Amino acid sequence: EGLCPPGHHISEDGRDCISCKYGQDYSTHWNDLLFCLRCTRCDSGEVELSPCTTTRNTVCQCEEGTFREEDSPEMCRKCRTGCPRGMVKVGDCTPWSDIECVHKE
Amino acid sequence: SPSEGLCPPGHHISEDGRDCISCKYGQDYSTHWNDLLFCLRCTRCDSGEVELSPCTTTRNTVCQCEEGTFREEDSPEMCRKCRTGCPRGMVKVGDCTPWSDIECVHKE
Amino acid sequence: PFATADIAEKMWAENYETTSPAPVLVAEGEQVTIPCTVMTHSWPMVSIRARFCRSHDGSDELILDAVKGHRLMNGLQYRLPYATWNFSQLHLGQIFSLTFNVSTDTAGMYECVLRNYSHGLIMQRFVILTQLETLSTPALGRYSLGDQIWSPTPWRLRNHRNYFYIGRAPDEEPDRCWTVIQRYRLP
Amino acid sequence: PFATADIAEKMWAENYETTSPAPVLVAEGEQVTIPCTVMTHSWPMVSIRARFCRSHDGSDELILDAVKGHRLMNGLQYRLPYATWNFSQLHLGQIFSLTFNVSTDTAGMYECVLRNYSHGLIMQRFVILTQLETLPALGRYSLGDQIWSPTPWRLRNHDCGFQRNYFYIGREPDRCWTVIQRYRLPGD
Ligand SMILES: *[C@@H]1O[C@H](CO)[C@@H](O[C@@H]2O[C@H](CO)[C@@H](O)[C@H](O)[C@H]2NC(C)=O)[C@H](O)[C@H]1NC(C)=O
Ligand SMILES: *[C@@H]1O[C@H](CO)[C@@H](O[C@@H]2O[C@H](CO)[C@@H](O)[C@H](O)[C@H]2NC(C)=O)[C@H](O)[C@H]1NC(C)=O
Ligand SMILES: *[C@@H]1O[C@H](CO)[C@@H](O)[C@H](O)[C@H]1NC(C)=O
Ligand SMILES: [Ca+2]
Ligand SMILES: [Ca+2]
Ligand SMILES: [Ca+2]
Ligand SMILES: [Ca+2]
Ligand code: NA
Repeated sequence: EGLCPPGHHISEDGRDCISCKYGQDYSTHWNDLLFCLRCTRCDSGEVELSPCTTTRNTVCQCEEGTFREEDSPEMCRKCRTGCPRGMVKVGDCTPWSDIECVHKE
Repeated sequence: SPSEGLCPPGHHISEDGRDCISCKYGQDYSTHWNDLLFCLRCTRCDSGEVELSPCTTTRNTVCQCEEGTFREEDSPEMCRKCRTGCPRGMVKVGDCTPWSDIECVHKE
Repeated sequence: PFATADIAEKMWAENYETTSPAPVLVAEGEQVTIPCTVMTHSWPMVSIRARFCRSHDGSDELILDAVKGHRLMNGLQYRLPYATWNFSQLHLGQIFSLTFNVSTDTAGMYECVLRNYSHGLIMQRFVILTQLETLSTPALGRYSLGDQIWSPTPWRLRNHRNYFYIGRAPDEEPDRCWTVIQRYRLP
Repeated sequence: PFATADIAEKMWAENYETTSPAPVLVAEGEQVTIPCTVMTHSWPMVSIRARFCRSHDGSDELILDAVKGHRLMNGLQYRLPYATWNFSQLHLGQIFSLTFNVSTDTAGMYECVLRNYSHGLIMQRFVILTQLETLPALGRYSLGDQIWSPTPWRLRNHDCGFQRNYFYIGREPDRCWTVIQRYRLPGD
């Protein structure tokens, strides 16, 4: 379902599939969009692991020592360097997780 | 027995759907034909309010804000002392009633 | 002379003021729907509570069964005789709603309420206006978060002591909606 | 490997936090609906945006036309192949929604979004969960920071599948964690 394949958007007359612009925009699925979706531009604190193509978004990862927050505003956060006294460290610092600190109290 | 599955104003329906039971005067009421398991509790006028009319099984208590106060329609819907008159320079355009505060407009 | 009704013990949700949008100016004759969404909760009933701007005391309620959505009492019948309503079970919550044509006598404060026989938890308020009056043309937009009066069709704003309304595609009776309108602003 | 998507330039509504309810624990195989209500506005599109707790990067959107409600792109079809959706014009606003059956792979963060080709204004978030891991008096919804369930009387307590338990309702990294932790279980 959708007139145009990935990498394309539909023309104004509904007849044609026009290609997205490489490095500008994209669309991942069959679709009836009048325009392609803008590519994500990696931020400071982020490494571009893979560029935008007309068929997939840029892959931006949080720099080593920082992790991806999924709450608003979904930016990179500095990992904790460890747990306070009386707490044990469980998780460790990845680009998708801070370290976890659990109390014994 | 219910009319069209419904019990009359001043009544609520029984759990099994067979009977219409009268609301208790002074305590609760229903204004319309209904399938309620219970009648609605009557409003008790808070201080700051004057009871114009009592609850009956068929209509709610009518509570009016005391003279010099007005009914606020925003949360929490309580009576509020009307504010003082309009400042010199400003014109009075609303007057303090049980349903309105005083209203002031500037010459600006 | 007329029978009135109300919620005996009113209560307001914590986020009542943040979820309730600015009042909306709508043209007479337009069919609108008051949309209510609640997370699965433990009250026996829900309602759509109306307080009309004109000639009205207390509040009128469409009381529905919270589980199955059946009408228990339509307290709205006199004032909105041709109104219809809907109830959808989403498991995680229910949507219930009220559909009517807007007129001068149906302008009002409309609320989504969780209800028992004595108490109601007012979750959210919508204020539907047909006319706005002023003393001495603001850039009325469509909805944007804030305290800004707005309209779905603002390109049809007209200007009849000024009088604002939305043209299709005065008075002196008290306006019960005033104390709520005044807490918002024109653009 | 897998192609991914997202919103290029995200924004959040002022009241995003106060209108988004605490996460909800639902039984696997229950049919749920994400309901989205929006006041008439001036964006060309709307979407239901999904970030799944598991095996998922970026976000997937069901993009609908904001005026008429027709599907523009169902970015959700692979992870939710049976999902259905609805759209209603209420004049003053629109209700759009997504209906699917809950499972471990459909647990996730589900947002209502005003959308154009580069920007999305994220209005409201729903967090649907099937499992809670611990190292409680669960209720139905009642305003706040408190995790809940539509059917709390069916809450169960397993071990795996420390000092650790597995909470679920019933008959690998978890990307929802940084949101989940911002809320709490009931004490009593
Ligand atoms: C109707 O709703 C109200 C509000 O939930 C209930 O009153 C509360 O009752 C609980 C337990 O009985 C108490 O903890 C509170 O003191 C009451 N709350 C308030 C705000 O007054 C009432 O019990 C409900 N009525 C029925 C018959 O279930
Ligand atoms: C997509 O939406 C965004 C955000 O609403 C638009 O960017 C805004 O454009 C307005 C009007 O041109 C400006 O006043 C703002 O500076 C922009 N806001 C932000 C937050 O960037 C963008 O123009 C829209 N795209 C299209 C094609 O209309
Ligand atoms: C209300 O007006 C609508 C158009 O907005 C029209 O379809 C209908 O005839 C009216 N319905 C009732 C019940 O008055
Ligand atoms: Ca009585
Ligand atoms: Ca009452
Ligand atoms: Ca469930
Ligand atoms: Ca999401
Ligand atoms: Na569908």
